[PDB]
Amino acid sequence: AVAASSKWLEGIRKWYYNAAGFNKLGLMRDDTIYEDDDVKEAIRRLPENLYNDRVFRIKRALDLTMRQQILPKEQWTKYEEDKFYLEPYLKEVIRERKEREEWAKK
Amino acid sequence: MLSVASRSGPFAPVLSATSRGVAGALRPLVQAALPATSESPVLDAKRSFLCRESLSG
Amino acid sequence: LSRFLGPRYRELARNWIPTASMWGAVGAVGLVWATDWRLILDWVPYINGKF
Amino acid sequence: WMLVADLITLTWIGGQPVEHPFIIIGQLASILYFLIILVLMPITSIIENNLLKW
Amino acid sequence: TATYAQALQSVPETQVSQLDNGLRVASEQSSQPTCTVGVWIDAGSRYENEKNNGAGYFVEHLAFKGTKNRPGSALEKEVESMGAHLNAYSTREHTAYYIKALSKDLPKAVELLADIVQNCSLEDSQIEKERDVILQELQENDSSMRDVVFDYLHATAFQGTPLAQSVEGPSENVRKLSRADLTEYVSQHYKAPRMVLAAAGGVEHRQLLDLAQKHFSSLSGTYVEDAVPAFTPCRFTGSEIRHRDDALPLAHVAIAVEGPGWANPDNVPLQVANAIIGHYDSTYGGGTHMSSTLASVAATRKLCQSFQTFNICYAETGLLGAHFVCDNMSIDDMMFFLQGQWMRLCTSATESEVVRGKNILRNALVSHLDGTTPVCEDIGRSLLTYGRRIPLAEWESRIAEVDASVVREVCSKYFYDQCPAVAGLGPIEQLPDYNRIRSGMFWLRF
Amino acid sequence: PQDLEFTRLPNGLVIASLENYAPASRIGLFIKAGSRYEDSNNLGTSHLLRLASSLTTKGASSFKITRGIEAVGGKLSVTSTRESMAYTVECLRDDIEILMEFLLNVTAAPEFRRWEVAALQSQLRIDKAVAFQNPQAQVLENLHAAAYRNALANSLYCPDYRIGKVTPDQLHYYVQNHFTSARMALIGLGVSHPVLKQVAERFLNMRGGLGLSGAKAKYRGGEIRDQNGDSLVHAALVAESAATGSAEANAFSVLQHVLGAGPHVKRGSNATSSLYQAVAKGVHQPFDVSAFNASYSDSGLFGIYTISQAASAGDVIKSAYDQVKAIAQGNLSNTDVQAAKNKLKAGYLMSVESSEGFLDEVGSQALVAGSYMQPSTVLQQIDSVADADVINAAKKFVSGRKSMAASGNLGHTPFVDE
Amino acid sequence: SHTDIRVPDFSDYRRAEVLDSTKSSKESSDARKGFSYLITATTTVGVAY
Repeated sequence: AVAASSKWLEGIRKWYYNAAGFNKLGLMRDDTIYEDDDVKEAIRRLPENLYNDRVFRIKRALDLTMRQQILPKEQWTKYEEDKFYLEPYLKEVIRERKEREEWAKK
Repeated sequence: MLSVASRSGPFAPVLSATSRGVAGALRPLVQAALPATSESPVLDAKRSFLCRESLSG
Repeated sequence: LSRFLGPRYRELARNWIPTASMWGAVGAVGLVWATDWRLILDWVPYINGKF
Repeated sequence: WMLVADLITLTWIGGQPVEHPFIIIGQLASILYFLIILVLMPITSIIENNLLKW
Repeated sequence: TATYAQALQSVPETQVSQLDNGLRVASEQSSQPTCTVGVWIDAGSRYENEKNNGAGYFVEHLAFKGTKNRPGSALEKEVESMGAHLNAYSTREHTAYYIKALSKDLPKAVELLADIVQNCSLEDSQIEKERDVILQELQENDSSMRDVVFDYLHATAFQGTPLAQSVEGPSENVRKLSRADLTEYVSQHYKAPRMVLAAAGGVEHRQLLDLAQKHFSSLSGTYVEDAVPAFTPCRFTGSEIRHRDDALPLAHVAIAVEGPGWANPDNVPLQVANAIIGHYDSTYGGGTHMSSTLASVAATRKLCQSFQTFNICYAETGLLGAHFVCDNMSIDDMMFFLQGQWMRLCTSATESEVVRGKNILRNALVSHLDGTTPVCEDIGRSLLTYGRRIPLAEWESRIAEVDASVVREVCSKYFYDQCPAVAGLGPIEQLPDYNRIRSGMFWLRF
Repeated sequence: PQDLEFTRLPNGLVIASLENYAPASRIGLFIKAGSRYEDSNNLGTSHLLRLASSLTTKGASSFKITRGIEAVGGKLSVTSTRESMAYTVECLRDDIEILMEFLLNVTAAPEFRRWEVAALQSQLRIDKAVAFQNPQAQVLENLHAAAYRNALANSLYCPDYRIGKVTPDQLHYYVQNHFTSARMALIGLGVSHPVLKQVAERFLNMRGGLGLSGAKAKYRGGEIRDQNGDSLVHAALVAESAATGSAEANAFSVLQHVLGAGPHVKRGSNATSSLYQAVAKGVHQPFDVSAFNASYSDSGLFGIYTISQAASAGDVIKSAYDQVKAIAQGNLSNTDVQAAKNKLKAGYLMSVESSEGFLDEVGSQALVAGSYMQPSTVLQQIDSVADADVINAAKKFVSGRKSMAASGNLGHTPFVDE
Repeated sequence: SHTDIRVPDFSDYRRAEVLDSTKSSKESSDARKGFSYLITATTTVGVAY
């Protein structure tokens, strides 16, 4: 938790975002997550306008890699416009698993 | 003043958490089994048969 | 981690252990009749091994 | 690719005579094969999670 | 403020007295304007041979239809004019007749009960009209699948004995029960040492005793006919009954091992046990979160409609097991998960499961004693099974002793490598083979 | 002792506790809510509210409600009618303070989450098909639809087109407008008085007022017929009588027991039923007849109810209608009124024996009247009913506009004008 | 009716003293579930081939 040199950890978080290249396929960060059993339950709980936005963004990126292509540098997902649409729904699925586990230790 | 279940024949239905959901205040028109053959309803969604008479302690 | 330790799995390990030992001593004494371990046929001298 | 460039170094050392330089390189690269898989890989996957805000 | 311990020292005790006819008279008084009164008899279908298996159920039909002093429906008019109810029942072991009334028509109510059990007419014109009412309600009984499958479990677990036969009797006996064979049933099984006159609500024990002396003195407290029959016990058998009918929508299966009798002290740890398995129904509200494992599984996979465990005790034996209802493609998984839960209590039973199963057992027996009618039947049949009414303090000091080692030990004794009795009612082609059933009674790890 | 304590709070909440010394306890919460208070757009919202008691609330999840209550052997249950809802919890005495904080989360701060309400929509179809395996359940929903235009014609179960469509926003709106302070009653049976008071000051924070009321019920004299393949015909024929809490309402209660309103002897011939004996003169086939009587806050329905074979359903309803005509023209003996006052007084005292029948009655009186009356007061009012009031109640039935509902093979059932 | 069925006679197949119909199979329990079974205990010696 820095407060003076927080200028430094913001440049390294931007740099890793662009060194990674999921934005060049027009993806958001929560598209690229590995689906284990918690993530497959958080996807099932999304509102339908958010679910349909994610299925198309993924299909357009699997098609861009079949031809070794990149979107032009106007349709790249920006850093301050990536919406963490799945992180509120997933923090509640994990918390309900850590409660059924502390109850089995009783 | 008095209730539906005292002097009246409307319904109440009940839903539980650990016991079987039921629904009636008048329903049973008794004195209809001494005149013969009124058969118990065949279930495709099973319901209480004794309505928790088991586990009497 | 914190997935694995508690008052549950190690008391499931309490009645495990006799199972583990008789899964281990099964593997210990069972290996010696198949591959002709002559260094352990000596320890119980009642069994005439090879003629 | 540090792990691939270390199985190349262990293939060149493996056909040399057991002499002075070919044993300080043979053991400093038999260590680095195990330090990359067991230690250096799981710590760098955690720094990546922390920079993507999980 | 009070305590659950203090409140068990405040249940008023059951005062028992005895006439020179041997009749026991029991009571409980707790200041109420209504009172229950009945008689509990030690008769049933297990005291019948194959000539008169219907006879005990035939007599209960004729009991409210005419006496020597109140003929025909004059008994009906008198009970109805004061706002009183007049119930009965009948099992393999017991037989009751009782009355709810106001606690000022107790002198009239006791005179009604004493006249019923002594001087019934059993006239020839009423029994021929009563034969048709029984033959039709046998046909209504075939449509109740739970009654038919639990009758299969008694006919297969106690095959050669009097505990196999059912209360109503076969239809060939219902058709041929005479007038002579009904009165010779009354003489042998309605004697004064077998009856218990119980009462609950606002009632004096001293008033009930003089009413018992005034009305019940003409009974013979003697051994006429010199028929004291030797009670011979009934044995258990591992075997099976399978009734295949694909036109029915669902299938009913019941399975049980031998259990302890009434007086056996093993019953209290075997009811902490069956309360850990539990019950389920598809109208329940909180499945997939339930504490039971067989209930949480069967909700998530839609394996059944309902299941229940039982503990059916007798004088010398018992039945201990389960019953479930499912469709034709789910029988084999329901038997797999149930049998793996019996075996996980013979070993492996936790100290947390036993505490919940002890809390469930205390809650079940005080909830069953609410109102004058269930308290009056816990008075009348405790004096015929235990010989005394066990209070609610003696029940709780036996629940306090049970732990996981007693539960593991008592479950291994009754379950671990015994032959069960199984019953099934179609569509049951996926009900597994009896060899595969009997082999499910042993563990693989321990 | 301490027969009942009774407090009305400043926000119109009625608390009433009785301290027995029983090892078990029971707590109820009784609300003015029920099918009556839903309009034509949100039909079936009250059936879904009844099924949603063990879902996630703001203070305990759906795992902790099911596990925390089953741990001590407790129960949680909901009973509703057309005019009220009742939440009831129970356990042993020392466990009562934890099952009381769960009950105030189910009814005073629920969270209706999308995926749990959506998974719950299949339970509406299960519960309705379980209830409708009894023919009495749908004949009586039809009869309220044939007797009213609004506000008491709504069924207790959700309509079939509407299953799958009850939304989380509609459930939030039913509770926000009908589960208010001045429509509720908190009744305890093994609890002390000052602890039930300190429980109830944990939902004062809002919903302190009156709530969306129900439109007055307008009488429609209609007729709903329902041909199907059942073996027997169920038929009901009523008229409008009297609201509850009136002098005329006790006389319809006495007239109900003169005619015959249920059994007393197991396998009996109902010898003191004037309805049953009049039908059974000419009818020799299996039947059953009764007197129906329902009573609500501003109206009520009184009439008859028959069950019969299909080719005899005209003879049974006609015989059971001439007998009510014989009473209204004066043929009423004096001992028949006195034998009927006993069944109405005795049945009221046997209904209050148990811990659930007692707690039922105290909850109805706190919503309807706002007071408690001892069972000695109630027994006097029944004995003040005269022979000139049993006759003036069978006159209001005979000359009133009728309503009907039937089911089965209806080829011989009369029409309501015939 | 369902009350018209009995399990038929099995007296030609029981063990010798489990023809005893008047006991409670107690003194005759865990004492006759093995005569075709210790066959399999000395088969453990014989499957060692």
